[PDB]
Amino acid sequence: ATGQDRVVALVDMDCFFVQVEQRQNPHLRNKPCAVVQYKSWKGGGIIAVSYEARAFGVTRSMWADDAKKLCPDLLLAQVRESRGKANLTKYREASVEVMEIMSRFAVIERASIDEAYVDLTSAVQERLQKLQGQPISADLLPSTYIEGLPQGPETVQKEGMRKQGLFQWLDSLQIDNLTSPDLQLTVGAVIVEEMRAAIERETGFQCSAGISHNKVLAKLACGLNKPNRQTLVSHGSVPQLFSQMPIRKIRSLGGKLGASVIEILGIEYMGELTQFTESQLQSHFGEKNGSWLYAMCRGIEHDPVKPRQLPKTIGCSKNFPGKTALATREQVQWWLLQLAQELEERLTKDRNDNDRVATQLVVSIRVQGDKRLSSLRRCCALTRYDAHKMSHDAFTVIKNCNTSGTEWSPPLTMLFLCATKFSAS
DNA sequence: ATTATGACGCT
DNA sequence: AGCGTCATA
Repeated sequence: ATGQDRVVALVDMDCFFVQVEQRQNPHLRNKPCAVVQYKSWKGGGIIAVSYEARAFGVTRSMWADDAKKLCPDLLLAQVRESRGKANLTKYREASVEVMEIMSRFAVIERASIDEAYVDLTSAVQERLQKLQGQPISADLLPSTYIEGLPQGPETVQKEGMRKQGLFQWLDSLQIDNLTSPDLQLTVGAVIVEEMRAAIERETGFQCSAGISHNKVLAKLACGLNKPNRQTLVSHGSVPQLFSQMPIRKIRSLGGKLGASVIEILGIEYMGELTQFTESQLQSHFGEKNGSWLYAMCRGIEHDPVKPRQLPKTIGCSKNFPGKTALATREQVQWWLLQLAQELEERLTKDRNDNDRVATQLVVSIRVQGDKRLSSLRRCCALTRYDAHKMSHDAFTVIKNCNTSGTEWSPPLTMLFLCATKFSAS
């Protein structure tokens, strides 16, 4: 297998939280704007940045006071705050709208609130059967980029480059110089064009997509041309694409594994991995990672698009950084309640909409001076969707953690509640 | 003082 | 059951 068996798309809503605020407030449209939460500490922390604002150098995880220095005209939208914490309901609801529309076209895996994987293999077959011996016009692919094209001999403008590359691709399909998987990708891209058109018409939200044979290539493809554009990445484009592609760019290699691959093997780019035998890769990085790397540097990935549109867990948390770390038993109880109260509302909605019930409650807390996200995880049975019950049980489970008092030590930097193990209802 | 959520793999 | 990795709004 050349890993050309499937057609897979990754769709990413461009600066999704910004878009949601821009649809609601027309004033923010087509302007440098960012979404922040909690204005009191340094203007608030930016979590979403429009493309107009990015040009000024405004980035995520930046303090709003700092972003205003780069972009004096930056407009800000504030995350809804409920019970003393961030409330993301508006963005979760908008996300559902998008997911439902995507559902009509093909089978979808929800990757995050803003992005989803699409398995288009069956859909492209139908289209290939439905439309037989029919040439694919350039007009059907108005925002599609073919990676690696144009090649050889109005290039100076970006849109000129796009069309010329598209024409070369199409002419080669037309002529029969392009393989059946290349045709499958193209039809896949046609469908993604329509899916994206349906999303914008019906929600007003724009998005970018990558089309390829697996999830990793599709995701890489998606980021090549943004915003509001889609990029086809063929099996043939992979060698040139990987040759100058930093290892950290590939999904799952952005962390410690990727760094160890670079450090151990002494390589910079993804394509350099082809030198090494599978056994060599497995020896260094383990059987599972080795096998995965051997195939992936050749553009082959087998992870399936899971038929899942609903989150597997439902959770809420609040950090209590630095001085605000919780020191009294009463403080700890109160926030657990606030956390439990938001959770109950979300769980009941979930039950009515999605015909399922969570059976387990997980408590995660973090203590002062700990590098790790979570210092401790602990679980209890979840039998009633009741805030007072859930909050009280959560406390019962973690009360032993306290070193000595009714003071609590070490002070809590984080409280986390997660509903898990859903069952059909 | 990146904040709040996620999905997984390992053991 | 509990911990660590990776990811993005």
